[PDB]
Amino acid sequence: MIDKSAFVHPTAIVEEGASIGANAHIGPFCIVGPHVEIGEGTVLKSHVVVNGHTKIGRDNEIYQFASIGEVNQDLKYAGEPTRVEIGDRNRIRESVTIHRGTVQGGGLTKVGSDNLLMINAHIAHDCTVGNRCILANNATLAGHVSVDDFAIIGGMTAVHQFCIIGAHVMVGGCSGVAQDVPPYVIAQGNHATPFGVNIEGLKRRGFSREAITAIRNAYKLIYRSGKTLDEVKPEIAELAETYPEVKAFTDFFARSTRGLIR
Amino acid sequence: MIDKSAFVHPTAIVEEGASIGANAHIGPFCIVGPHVEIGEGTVLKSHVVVNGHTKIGRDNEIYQFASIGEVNQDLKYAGEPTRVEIGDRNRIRESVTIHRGTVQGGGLTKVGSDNLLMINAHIAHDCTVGNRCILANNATLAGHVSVDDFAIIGGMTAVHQFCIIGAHVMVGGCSGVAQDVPPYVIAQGNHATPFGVNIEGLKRRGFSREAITAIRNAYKLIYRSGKTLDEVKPEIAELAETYPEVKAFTDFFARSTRGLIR
Amino acid sequence: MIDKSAFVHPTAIVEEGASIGANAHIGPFCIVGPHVEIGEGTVLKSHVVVNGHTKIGRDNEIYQFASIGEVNQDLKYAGEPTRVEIGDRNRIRESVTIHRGTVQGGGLTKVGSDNLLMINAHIAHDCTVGNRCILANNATLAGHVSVDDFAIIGGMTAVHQFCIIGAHVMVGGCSGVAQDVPPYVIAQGNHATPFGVNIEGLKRRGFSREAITAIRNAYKLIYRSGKTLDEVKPEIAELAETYPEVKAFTDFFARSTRGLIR
Repeated sequence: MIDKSAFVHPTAIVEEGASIGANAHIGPFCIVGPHVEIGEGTVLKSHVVVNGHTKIGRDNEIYQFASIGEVNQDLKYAGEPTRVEIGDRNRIRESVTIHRGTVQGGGLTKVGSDNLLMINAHIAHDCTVGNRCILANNATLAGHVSVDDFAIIGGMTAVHQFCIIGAHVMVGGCSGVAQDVPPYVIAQGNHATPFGVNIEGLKRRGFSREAITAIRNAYKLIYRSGKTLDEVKPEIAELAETYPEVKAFTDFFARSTRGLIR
Repeated sequence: MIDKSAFVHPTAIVEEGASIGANAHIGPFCIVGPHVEIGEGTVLKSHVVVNGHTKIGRDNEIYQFASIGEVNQDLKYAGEPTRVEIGDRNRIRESVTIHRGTVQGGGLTKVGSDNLLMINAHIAHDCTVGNRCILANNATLAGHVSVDDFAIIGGMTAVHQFCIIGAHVMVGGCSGVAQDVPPYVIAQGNHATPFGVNIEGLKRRGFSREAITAIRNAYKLIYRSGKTLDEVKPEIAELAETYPEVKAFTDFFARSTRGLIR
Repeated sequence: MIDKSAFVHPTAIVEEGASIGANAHIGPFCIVGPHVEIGEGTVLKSHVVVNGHTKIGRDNEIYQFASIGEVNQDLKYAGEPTRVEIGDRNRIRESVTIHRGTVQGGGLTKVGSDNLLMINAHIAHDCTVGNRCILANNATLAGHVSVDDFAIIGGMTAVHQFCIIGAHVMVGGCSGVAQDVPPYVIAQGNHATPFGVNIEGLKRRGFSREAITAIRNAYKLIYRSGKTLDEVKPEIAELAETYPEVKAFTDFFARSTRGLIR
């Protein structure tokens, strides 16, 4: 159904079943599918396409030429009624693409809130994206990719399917990411390599000097110890008992699959 | 002319002379030129632009924001009535671009069948593309480029004008291709380099173990012999007399211009 | 106001206050804001978006899916009425983006004349672009970037905010530019490096053999002398007294901030 308070540009095409929230705004030449759900105060500038089984939050801003809920580029996919969930307060820039999941992958492509998806940024089937993230121009995510909170991805950067990107992480741009990227680190180059701890961000974010240091130590333990993960894991765990920020490493390790970057 | 069985969204703009096949489908806000020819069962999702002297097959699927038959970015080009031919069963993704040829280059940009042109993939004036190919996200082809059957091109990969890309070849992605790429090989890096034989594909494709080996030998002959091409050519030719898959090398060599990758 | 001689496609949406020049051409499904000013003989193919406080010259050609005057991706920006000025005779290709400036940056994004902005090329808030330039496919400019006359930028090339790009310069493509790029040079690679003097262009442009040589010497002085800039500056200045083409180095140095490439 559609809100009396909602604005629908005469030129737009809303399909029957499409549910549109109050005070939302649908600009010219947009197309909204019958299974779409657009939250309050959300805006579709114009020439936007929203289809599939898509759920979109409130106060989102979506620019022209974006294509959301679209069918994916998987060859196995065949019209199965997969989904897309998008949080609130996102800013989705021109030409951005967000594809519906695969039953195989789990049928769901998810995007959190308060994120910034720059131009031509691409989100593949079955990804998962947190909050307060930033994906720069042309950044491209492969299928099954997971990006965590506060993560920032350099433009023209490619993330390889199944990879995980830690919270507070910083990815160069003009980079290629093939293994998992642990929290708080900065990565770089074609085949990213760790450059250390994203201090600046931790700073800007409110982290204590102690955590920031605790964090720094963990990194060392990891990349500098010369020990194998299997040997450090515990060391970190311990540390996490005093410094909570560290537990992040742990949880992450528990998800890592492509192993980490080096 | 237009098929009574063909669907034309009221919002679309079909120009007089535009010939549209049976059961084709033209979505909202599309524009089809007067010299366009769209085959049976072909679909234009919406917000699509087809112009120029363009011939499009059947059962093709073309997504929003694609621009086909468009005029090219050559500075010498001046409105000459050049062409574009597209086969059948292709899947042309959002924001893809396919430009009309140059009289100089030969006036024709051609695309085969059953290909997969991912997002923002770009096909320049005068290219030639086979069948069952895949061009990934942001892949960009320069003018006069030739891509052969079963070829696969990594996303964010650039191919340099006049280059040739062998059948069954695999190109990395985040790569730059400046010389010709012989059949069955895998290439990689900014200034691609051979990595060997795309075994996996040959496997998946039905190639015999013998051909696959014959192929493997030819590669060696090429890159490992330490002989100059002029010296190996014959060796290969011979081999091709027993293993037909090999003749591919030959034909290729007969087209190579930028010389090969190393 | 709008010219009786101007063509406005019924489907387009021109806002009240939008001033459109004589003999201009506004294609289907375009949107022109109330503060837009489009010069004589300028063309908007279709599905184009022009908004903000934008001033556009004459005889410009703008292709579908371009987005001009759009609001920028700066997080500090908040709806301040910043501007965009575009010269004449430009050719702005599909999916190009040109964003409005920031009050902070100076509130103005400017583009000269006779330039060629290829597909998906991106111009950030507060940039400055000269004349007769070329930005290739996917080329992306960061904020506060300055590109000078005759400059040419390789596709898939990224320029870092605050950088300056000399006149007659040539940038590789699949490159990353982080420091200023002096006039007449060729740059390349991920983290561009000087390759020498763009002789070919100087040739094609009409430069004398003497200037071309004078130029060549200056380069040497710079990169080969092994002296520090502070020590060469004067040497060059002097030289500029006889060879005017050289003064370019000087002026440039006077703007350089990120220092130069090496």
